[PDB]
Amino acid sequence: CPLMVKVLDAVRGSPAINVAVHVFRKAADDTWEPFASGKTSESGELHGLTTEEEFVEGIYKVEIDTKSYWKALGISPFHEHAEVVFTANDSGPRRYTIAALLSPYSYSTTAVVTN
Amino acid sequence: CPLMVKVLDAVRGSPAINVAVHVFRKAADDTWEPFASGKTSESGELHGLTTEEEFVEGIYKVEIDTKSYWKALGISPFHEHAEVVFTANDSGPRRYTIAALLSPYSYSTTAVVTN
Amino acid sequence: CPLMVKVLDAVRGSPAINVAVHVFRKAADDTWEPFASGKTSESGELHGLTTEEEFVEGIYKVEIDTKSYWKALGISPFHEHAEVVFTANDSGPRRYTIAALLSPYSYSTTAVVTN
Amino acid sequence: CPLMVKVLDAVRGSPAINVAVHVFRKAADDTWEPFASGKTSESGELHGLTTEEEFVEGIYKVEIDTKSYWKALGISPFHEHAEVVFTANDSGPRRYTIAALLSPYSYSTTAVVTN
Repeated sequence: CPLMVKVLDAVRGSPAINVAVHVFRKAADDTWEPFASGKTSESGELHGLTTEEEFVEGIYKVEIDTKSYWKALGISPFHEHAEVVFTANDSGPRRYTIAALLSPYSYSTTAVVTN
Repeated sequence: CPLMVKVLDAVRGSPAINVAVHVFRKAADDTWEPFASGKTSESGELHGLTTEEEFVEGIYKVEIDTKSYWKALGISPFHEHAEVVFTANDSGPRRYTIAALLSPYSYSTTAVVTN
Repeated sequence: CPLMVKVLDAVRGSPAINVAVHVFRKAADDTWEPFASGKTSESGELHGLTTEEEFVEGIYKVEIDTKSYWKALGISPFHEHAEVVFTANDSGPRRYTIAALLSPYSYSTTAVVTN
Repeated sequence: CPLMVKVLDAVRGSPAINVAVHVFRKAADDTWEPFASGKTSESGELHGLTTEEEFVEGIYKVEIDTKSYWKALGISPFHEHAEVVFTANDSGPRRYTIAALLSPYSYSTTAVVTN
């Protein structure tokens, strides 16, 4: 599992459950091609997005659908999504965890890169 | 200015100077139409992006492009490119400050909304 | 002011107003000796804590006490109390801005050091 | 394991390895009593600090010795430590993870509280 997303909720002090995540890959013509998607589990984690074979070198965009998440919990948030763009596997294959910490008017996204 | 953007370097503890900022507004036909752009000043702030007249209700995107900033200072590499997407002015005109805190493998962003 | 403290509410996207701030300086005999204190203004900032004359080299601690702020507005509960410890002026006098971003189960702090 | 600490390094995009952590508990006389300590492992995690029996209701302080960490890696950081104070188990026993994200001039500490 070379690409994983983990989401925490700073209001509840909990994993962020059932948050939708959409991943895109930049195509040769500089448009965004859909690459993978899913929703976080009870642990706030989303596994199984891709395989080592398909997760080739490139520029990737991870979008975390935070607005829908907060609204469902009764909170009006600021952002539509949390988003981060990064280049992956340009020094060879690595495992990436995108760790997101969410508040209604703020977030952080961190890439934890191993192997 | 109803929209201000501030960029900070979390490695050096400094304003990030001469960082390119691009703002977009979402059209019907879900395409991001260019809205404003500029570069951060000595204080890491970018003022005068727009006016109250033109900054109407909508979904906006702020992209922080750091390449020229880190090349010039000679510093490493912020692999995480920030894109901050939000609805503005849906409850009336407000003053928005969008702050971005940059690290090589992370960024944080906060919105302060006044008035 | 060579030391400024700024407090933001990450749930509301607002300055945290009337937050009590206590600053200490570390003595020989590892005891924190009181140095300065005040409450944040409308802008969430606290200016005039000290002067360049008195703000000499040392280890300082900034404690952000939020109890009165959240009781008055009636808001939930920031269970994480912030304590920010740092050496100041060891490379000559600088201007320090200590920012704290508060959530119920998290906080973030950043230092911007100029001159 | 009711109290765990996990530390990430935003410069390296990695777990923060061999970071010292000191935990204190507020005594009846309002002084800080040493409670537990240890160092993070290769995963950036520190387990085994305490037991459910000994981790009673109270006010706890977690200190993460970040200065020593950064200096060892060749980076001059701003803070002496990252520190967070919180009340634990006042609604009954819970499991706490203190998730810390570190940059040289900024950090965040989040309490993830389960059970």
